[PDB]
Amino acid sequence: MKLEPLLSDVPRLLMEADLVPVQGTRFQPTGFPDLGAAHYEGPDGRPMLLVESAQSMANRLETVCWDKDADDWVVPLRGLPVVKVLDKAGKPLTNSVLEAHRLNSP
RNA sequence: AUUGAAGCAAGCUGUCCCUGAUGGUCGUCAUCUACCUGCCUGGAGUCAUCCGCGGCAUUUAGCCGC
Repeated sequence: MKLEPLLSDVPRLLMEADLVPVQGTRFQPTGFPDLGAAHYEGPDGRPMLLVESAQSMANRLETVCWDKDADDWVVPLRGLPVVKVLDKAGKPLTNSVLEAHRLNSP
């Protein structure tokens, strides 16, 4: 089975997903420290809001693949390279899949 | 302020080349709630013919439809 030939020369991949609140018609947006909800005026005048930052989206999208109790990848992803920290007593302190800076941490 | 030029400190030296961007989770709990009279008395009234004088007439030279 193959799919990469269709993307072997394309310059970029773009994907869009449309959501709805499951019940009711409200949601809680990100509470950024300096201003709370990040509202701004759109190019076409209309009010706009940023739900969350792409850095937080990345912190989530990396986490969905790590099984924190086992300290291992999900079964389909098991065996891929990862570096893991242990404390002086050998307990699993942290791993770079969950670290902030990804190989540049204290 | 003027006939015979203040209309007069007038000619006086500052140019083109440079990439400031890689990555940071602002997130969890909170009961706003209970009692109360709006209402009340007050005159808007009164008389004034839709007919058509249009059209024909530049018209008082003279009449005629719906």
